[PDB]
Amino acid sequence: MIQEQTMLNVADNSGARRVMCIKVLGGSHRRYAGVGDIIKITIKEAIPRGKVKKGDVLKAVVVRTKKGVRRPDGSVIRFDGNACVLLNNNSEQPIGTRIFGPVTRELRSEKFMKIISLAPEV
Amino acid sequence: PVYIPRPRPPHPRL
Amino acid sequence: MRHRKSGRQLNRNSSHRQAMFRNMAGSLVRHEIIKTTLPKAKELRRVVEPLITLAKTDSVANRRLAFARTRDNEIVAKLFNELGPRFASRAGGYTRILKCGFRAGDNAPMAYIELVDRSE
Amino acid sequence: RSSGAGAQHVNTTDSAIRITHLPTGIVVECQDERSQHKNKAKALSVLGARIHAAEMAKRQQA
Amino acid sequence: AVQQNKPTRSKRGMRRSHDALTAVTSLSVDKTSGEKHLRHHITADGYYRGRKVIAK
RNA sequence: AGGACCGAACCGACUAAUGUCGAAAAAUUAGCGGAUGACUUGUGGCUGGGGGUGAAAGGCCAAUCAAACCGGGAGAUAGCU
RNA sequence: GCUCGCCGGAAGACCAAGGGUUCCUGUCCAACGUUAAUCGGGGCAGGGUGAGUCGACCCCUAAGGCGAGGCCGAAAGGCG
RNA sequence: ACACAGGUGGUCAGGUAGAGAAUACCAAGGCGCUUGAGAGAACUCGGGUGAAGGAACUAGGCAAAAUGGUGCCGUAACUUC
RNA sequence: AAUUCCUUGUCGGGUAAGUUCCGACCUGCACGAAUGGCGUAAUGAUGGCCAGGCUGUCUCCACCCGAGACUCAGUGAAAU
RNA sequence: GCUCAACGGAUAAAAGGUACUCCGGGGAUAACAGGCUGAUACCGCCCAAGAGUUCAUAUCGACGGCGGUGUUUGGCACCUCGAUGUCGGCUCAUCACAUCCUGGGGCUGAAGUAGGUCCCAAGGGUAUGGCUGUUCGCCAUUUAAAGUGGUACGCGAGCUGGGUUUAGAACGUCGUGAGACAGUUCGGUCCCUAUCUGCCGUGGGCGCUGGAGAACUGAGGGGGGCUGCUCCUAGUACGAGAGGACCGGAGUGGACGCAUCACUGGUGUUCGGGUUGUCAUGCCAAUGGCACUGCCCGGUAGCUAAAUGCGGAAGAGAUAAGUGCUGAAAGCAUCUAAGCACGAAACUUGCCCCGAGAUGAGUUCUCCCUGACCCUUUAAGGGUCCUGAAGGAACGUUGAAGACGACGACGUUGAUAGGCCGGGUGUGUAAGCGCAGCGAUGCGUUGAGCUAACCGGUACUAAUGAACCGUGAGGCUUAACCU
Repeated sequence: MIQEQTMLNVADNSGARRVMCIKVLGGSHRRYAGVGDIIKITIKEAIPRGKVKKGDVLKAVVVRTKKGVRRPDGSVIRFDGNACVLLNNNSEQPIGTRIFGPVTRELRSEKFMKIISLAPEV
Repeated sequence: PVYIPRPRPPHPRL
Repeated sequence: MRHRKSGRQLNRNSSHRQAMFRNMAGSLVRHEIIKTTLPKAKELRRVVEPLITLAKTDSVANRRLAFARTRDNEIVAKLFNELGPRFASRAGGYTRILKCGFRAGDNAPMAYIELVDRSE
Repeated sequence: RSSGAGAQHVNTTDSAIRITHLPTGIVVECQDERSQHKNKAKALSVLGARIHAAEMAKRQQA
Repeated sequence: AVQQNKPTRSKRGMRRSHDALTAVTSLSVDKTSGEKHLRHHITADGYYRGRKVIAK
């Protein structure tokens, strides 16, 4: 469950550390995001060696939730921290070349192939 | 009665 | 909307409710018949019957669990020695309710609650 | 209606008659007083003064 | 809260038309003594279903 | 030593709620500021109405104050309802 | 009478100020107590308040009042 | 004006834990505060908890939530030191 | 600026986005040196803003515990 | 002898502030609003120079004019000063189309997409944050869209009080001064227990006529009607290339509404366990009371969503805009004058709900009542005895039904409620005993003990036999039918 004004950790090594979700993209009057939905974020903290600076407003994708994602068997997968992967605003194509932490199987559809290809687990 | 109070402080409308 | 709930509130908090159920169950054990309102007797049916159910079998620990309720030594002394071997054959339902008019103080439904006893 | 203070009349009826130019994109504001048509006259005089100032400034720079 | 005008005697009577109390009119007869009592209630002397249930 | 600090009695009412034909014509609840000094309080006196008093609001002067209450001019006056 | 619960730097016990018998006993409840009322700080009757050692009375005094004569002021009176 | 959640000066004043007249439970003592019995609807008050975000709510971190005690280490700008 | 109408005057910072705030620019309608000016340690139930923690404030409310509200017995108003 | 110039001259002789104000009043007279008009405002139309490679009319359009609305400011004071609470915000909305999107079409200066303009269509939807008290405006990011207005610029006997106008204080300006400033800024008590209409629900009496138990048909009324993205068609048509279809089908999303705890959670002060301070059971152990449920940790059943499904339709009839066929008036032409076939989320159905109080009171099935008499204003009359029939009502056990009524199950020919047995779940190795250790404590019996609202059984207790209401077959007229 990622909604507005939510602080998230950055999953890949693009450079940012803390980001703030400012709007859940996709559909008007939407409360919160889901498994692999696109959100709009701003950057609150970044490293000096990052490819993006502090204050860049860009699109990202949620990969790990504390609310949990639901497999259709009846199980739930809850992570101990929210996480997102940054995307370049017209073609997604993520900035980070190495991604820390596992991802969920429902992210694999035709556009997040690079994220699950760089994913170390699941 | 003995004491009749001051009425309620009304709406301004000034 | 209390769908499938039990337990009467009786316009009291749980401390006073448990304390008066303790004292009223002790009075019903000691006197073998008392006169109260009707829903208090209806809920005391859910209090005295587990006490007699615990008093079915005499041992060391059952005396301590029957002393954890009713907070009195004379009540647990009348238990396990007099009520125990006398209610041995009957299995459950040891109480009896008798509706007796209304109280003249507040018009409340009155009831004698007693045990199946007094053939002495 | 406008911003400002002190009257029952102050809230109900408008007094901000902002003039916004199309070819230059300048708005004149004389949320000024009492009523909106003297504020229209004030906001048109400010439009004329700012046009004269912005043209004579370009001429003194030309 | 504050009324415009007072209601009538007719309005008060039509309001109190449903305030009429209902009597039970279903007094029973005991099997042994035959004293008058209500349904599922003991008598003044403690009779119920013929048996002396109060023992007092 | 401190017109020192935190914090009870005590003094006052800064926020929100309950009331607002209220438990009460200013209150209570949960937090507050001071609390060894320009503090608080009991008792008994003094200052009084074009005056008294005021770390000053034109506040208070017996629940009434930019001129208290009581009695008398007075059944004032009123082109007003 | 049996237990449950509350305060316990008080919601305990003595007084000062202030009330004026509200103290106790017997009897009764028409009026009062925001419900019954055989209960009472409610009605009726009776009893109860014992000081050389407690406090008041008495000596003196602060703030302050009155104030012989005395000063001032139409009078009333003001100061002392 | 009431058998009123208000105010009223002085004295005695214990046990455990506690720095303490705070606070928690008790002794000596008085009380259960002169309407009760049911049911546990919407709504109102005092509260308790809550997945995920943590002020995005609002004029305003208003209200709530959070810190909170003893011993030790260490404590910046500035300064009237 | 507690000052300022034009005005949300202009630049930079803070936020993704800031008519509030800070440091300035002086074009001071209409600041100003005891009806005192500029700074100033400490202090303030002082005005405003930001940062961390914290949370039902909100997203979006949900349940539970007592006091009312509902019914019965008794007493029983008020504004109009 | 008076510019007693306020000049039929109140004194020979007189300026100001009140937001500290106070009284008698007024809608004779203003602010907020309602009323009349529409100068102004918005929108529509007539003429036409001209802009547009030509070309007024694809889209605009000067100079001029005519109209609609009461949405802006205006004008008059018709109603209100023995009181109509106003701005903005939160919740709750309703209506019109001069339509923001979706839908159906015409022209185009429309190759396709994306467009410009115009008509019909109100069925549905119609933002999130910063600033400002602000409606509004700008910024950032979405969306298919971020519609205009009315309803006392909707809504304070629904809520604040940020701003504005009670009392305090200040800055700048004016005034000798008191004071004033629609020039800011600091802070400042917003009452009411619902008599009537209305609305949300829920009941009693009576009616439909002999009564009752059910089952429905159905008048009429109500709820909903939003659509994105991806893929196939299809890179197809079109297009030099880039780009890129219409129509049709399928899947997955956001919001809305409904349903339910099967999964995941929250609550679960009635279940279990840990622990602190004190007290009690004569003491250890163990347990209980208080301190916000003491602090917490979980957690049964119910409630609830963040959890899971469902739906907006498909189809039919009649159509608006529009496209047409045949076809005269008017030998041609012509969608219309006669007629016919198409044509939208607009209308009625079709999806669902309430509903015969629809006093027009409906239809079907079934059950039950077939006993004598007097008085007589022989009236659809009144009275007495005997019987109480089907059924209903009262009481009790009670409910995933419920404020109270009402509804459902049961009442001994019983599983309706309570109790008991077993299982399940939850907390988690109870107490006692034995062993190790100076001790706290640890281990075995034991994954035990306790279990609320759960399930399957069990009459162990409580729902007693009875009494109450409701009746003797049911009005007049006419026709068809068996006698």
